[PDB]
Amino acid sequence: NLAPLPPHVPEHLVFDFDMYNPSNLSAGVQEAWAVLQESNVPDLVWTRCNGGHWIATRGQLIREAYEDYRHFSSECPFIPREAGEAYDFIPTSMDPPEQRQFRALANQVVGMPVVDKLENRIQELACSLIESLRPQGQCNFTEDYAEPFPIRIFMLLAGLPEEDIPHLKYLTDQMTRPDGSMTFAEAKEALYDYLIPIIEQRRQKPGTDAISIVANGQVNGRPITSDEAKRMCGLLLVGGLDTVVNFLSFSMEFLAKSPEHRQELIERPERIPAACEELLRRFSLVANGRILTSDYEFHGVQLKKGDQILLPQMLSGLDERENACPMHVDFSRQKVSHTTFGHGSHLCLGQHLARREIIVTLKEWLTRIPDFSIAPGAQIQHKSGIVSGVQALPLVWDPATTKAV
Ligand code: HEM
Ligand SMILES: CC1(C)[C@@H]2CC[C@@]1(C)C(=O)C2
Ligand SMILES: [K+]
Repeated sequence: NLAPLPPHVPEHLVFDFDMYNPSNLSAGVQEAWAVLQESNVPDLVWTRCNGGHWIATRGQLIREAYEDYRHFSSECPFIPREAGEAYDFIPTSMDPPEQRQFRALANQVVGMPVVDKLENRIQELACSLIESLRPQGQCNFTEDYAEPFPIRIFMLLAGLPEEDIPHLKYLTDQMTRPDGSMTFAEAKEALYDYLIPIIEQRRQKPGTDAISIVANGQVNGRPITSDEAKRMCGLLLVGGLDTVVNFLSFSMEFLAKSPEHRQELIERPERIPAACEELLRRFSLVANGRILTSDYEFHGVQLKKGDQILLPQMLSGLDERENACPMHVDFSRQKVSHTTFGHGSHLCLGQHLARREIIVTLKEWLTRIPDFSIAPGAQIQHKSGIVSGVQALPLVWDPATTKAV
């Protein structure tokens, strides 16, 4: 499980962290990654896991490297190397300058003006899902809400049938948290197999859905190619199916465990947007990276062309050098420093949709089910990867303490 140490890597920088199965996982996935920020651990380490790669452990370095696309390229942005090599989504597998023209098209389908066309439907689905669960006095939150709420909104946006969710969700998860049955390349190709006939159909007969808009789009005034459209749509599916889905479960687990924070938002609902931001910091969940374009000395460490570096978006906001008492959730925190939605030229385009889904969930859940807890005797298990998540989140409550709107 440990790749031979490259000749240029010194032993004193070796820390064999496994991003797909970190040793301290039972403590919580954020806690497990935060072992990289213990006082004896250097700012930049090499792990022999997952083929061997660097890890920047501190916000300062993570931010610097995300800004410097000349040295730290997105051409191979996933670990392990085979995944990064196969990864060809647009815009994420591109560096500036070529990357930038594709962002505007992606903005047309997932950006703020769209969140606006979707506002009422987002609100309606959250309320309907929560009301359906409310009288039961229990739910399996991952399957009962965290998945169907954002995924059904995405499938609506993309004009895709809801009965396709199990297949698409399985494939997406193999790209971020592989079970071992499929390589990244096999999962990606299966996703493209799905998207190919649909992109063709919607270039022939355009609708108003996101796939039609991307497939018939222009990038800096020239037509998108069918294959650029495919590479963008694949990314949109992964964002739709495996980001907010996981984040909602970290947030709801925290609220189930912290009646004081629930009460704060019930009594002071105007604090919900700020709470969303603080939860985005504390339960940050993404970690991808970059590949070195040249030999480069970075913070006193010799990096070689072709070396991969994991730059965990998750870690910046958990760094005590960015936020004091970083594991503490404080909704009144004055400067909430984080890179949860990335940093540099690839800043998340889905972040407005994500925040709306989070804020609607917090408001509409606490309106109906203010008082809830983790199920008796349950120990909540997390899972780690490119995007981390919660395996299961059984919640209970007394229906007498709930409110039908
Ligand atoms: C909590 C929710 C989310 C988080 C934490 C998140 C995180 C991120 C991060 C860290 C990146 C930068 C990756 C890099 O630099 O290589 C990114 C980019 C992106 N995200 Fe999000 N994302 C979320 C939700 C979404 C959603 C819901 C969508 C769409 C449905 C989406 C679409 C995109 C797109 C298209 C990019 C590519 C931007 C580019 O490469 O220029 N994201 N996201
Ligand atoms: C790293 C991401 C969260 C960002 C959007 C989905 C994701 C898995 C990507 O491939 C880019
Ligand atoms: K690649």
